[PDB]
Amino acid sequence: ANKTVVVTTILESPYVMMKKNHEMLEGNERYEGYCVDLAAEIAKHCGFKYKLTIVGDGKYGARDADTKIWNGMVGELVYGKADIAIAPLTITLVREEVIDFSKPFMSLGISIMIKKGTPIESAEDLSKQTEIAYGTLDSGSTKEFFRRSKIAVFDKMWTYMRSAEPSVFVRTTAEGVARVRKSKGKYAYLLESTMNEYIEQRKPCDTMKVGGNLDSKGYGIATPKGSSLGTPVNLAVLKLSEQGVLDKLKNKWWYDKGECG
Amino acid sequence: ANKTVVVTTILESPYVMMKKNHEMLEGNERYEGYCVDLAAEIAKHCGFKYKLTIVGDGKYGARDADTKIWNGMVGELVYGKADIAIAPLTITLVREEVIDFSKPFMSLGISIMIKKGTPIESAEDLSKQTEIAYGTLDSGSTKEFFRRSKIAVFDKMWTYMRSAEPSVFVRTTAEGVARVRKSKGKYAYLLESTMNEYIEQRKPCDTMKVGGNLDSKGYGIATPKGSSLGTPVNLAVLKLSEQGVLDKLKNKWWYDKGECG
Ligand SMILES: CCNCc1cn(CC(=O)Nc2sc3c(c2C(N)=O)CCCC3)nc1C(F)(F)F
Ligand SMILES: N[C@@H](CCC(=O)O)C(=O)O
Ligand SMILES: N[C@@H](CCC(=O)O)C(=O)O
Repeated sequence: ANKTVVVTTILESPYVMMKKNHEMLEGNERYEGYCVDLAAEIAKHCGFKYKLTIVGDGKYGARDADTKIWNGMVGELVYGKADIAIAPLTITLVREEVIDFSKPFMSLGISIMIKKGTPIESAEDLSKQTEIAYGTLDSGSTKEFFRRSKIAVFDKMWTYMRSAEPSVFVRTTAEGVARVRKSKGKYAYLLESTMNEYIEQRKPCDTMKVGGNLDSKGYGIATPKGSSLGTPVNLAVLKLSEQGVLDKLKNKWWYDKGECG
Repeated sequence: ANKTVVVTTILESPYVMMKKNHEMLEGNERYEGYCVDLAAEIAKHCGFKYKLTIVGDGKYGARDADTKIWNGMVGELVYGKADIAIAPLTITLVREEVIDFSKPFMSLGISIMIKKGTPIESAEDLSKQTEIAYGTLDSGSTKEFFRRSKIAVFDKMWTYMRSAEPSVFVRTTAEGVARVRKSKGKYAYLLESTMNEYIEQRKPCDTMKVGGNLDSKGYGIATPKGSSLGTPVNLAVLKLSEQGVLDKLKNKWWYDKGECG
């Protein structure tokens, strides 16, 4: 019998953002963004009621090599704290084994963010020099991509990054963006193209995406392995895609939100 | 107990192509291309033996509105003639209901092919004029996209296309490409970006992709609903993606095959 779905998500612009007057608001009304709108459309199309909740540790999901314990939104699904994750959650082999993922609702690749005027055009450029530091988010698919890569240029990037001092790794996207902005061109941030493209068009308009994408992948809606929600959630994603709704929401939250001309 | 997998596919460059000396060859050796190489890697990674076979009717898959019968590669899976489809087979809602699809191994969008010098930059351009004819492949996801679209510009394109005389629809990609080349700029062909991008770089180098993509989707490996092959095939796709193998094969069959500079 039908009950209220607990949705795990993460504060990540423009996907889930606190409204500025959130202290004045209750429940799902506290939040706005692409994944908030998507949650509403999916809920509507699968006939369910839901509660948005921000993941407590503020992480996406990785497994600890010692304890084998999952953190982040992945751990919330794995250990039964949440029924579904609606977020910019990257589809990976390691995750697909422990949770179910819908077909992708958005595509992306790993990309490079620089302070405007930084003399770097590509990951090759980054790997061949030392003056400009570079790093990635902690507990995410981007860090794992570099850690497990056996491709020469990325292997070389990873060997640098893992022992660089001070740490090149950051805990949130906001913190990586802040570091690019405040490091006067001496730090480049490796992040997903979708996030990069949003920030590029936000004030103070001082960052830039450079070079091709390093890989090719997608975000999926994630459910615990074998949940009854998996099948209808997947069909809702395909239907919304085909109805043009996913493209409408991308325009709403990227193009319409552009503050840089 | 483990037996030889029947793989359904379609002749579509650069995915599956007859080797020029195919009369001299037997079995899987008759064929080359991206999907031939992918079939070999997936077979290797799931521990199975396989037989490549070209779909008899030469179609992708649509359901007849009268009889409700599926044709093409989709029908081969649905009616049990094949065990798996390894091809440029687009993930759609209607198909996902009757077959299982792996996560996407390649991304694409609907795009516009013109003879070089054709005064058309976009689907809006196409929809606002009459001198230049335009159409799509029969029995495919592109025709259905336009047929079912309620988006103004594509609705308008579809109303034209469905009653245009002579027919704007073609039976194979080769035939749509031939029509662009031989119609002196008076026909534009609507096809998937991946196919477009390949042809653009092939002699006689007289076509061109123009405008943004009309939509966003992917190709998946397809199995009959509930096949034991679904789960290991999906994990092989993610692993190959992550190992960089899918990117290596894209370069092999697109960039390395470029004859246009
Ligand atoms: C129904 C919404 N359609 C969006 C969509 C976008 N794609 C393609 C895509 O997002 N690309 C992905 S995602 C991804 C991979 C790849 C790839 N190699 O191209 C490899 C590893 C696993 C995750 N496909 C679709 C859709 F949903 F039709 F299938
Ligand atoms: N979307 C990523 C987080 C961002 C990143 O790693 O760059 C994940 O699911 O882990
Ligand atoms: N890949 C398409 C065929 C090509 C097209 O429709 O443009 C399909 O699966 O139907």
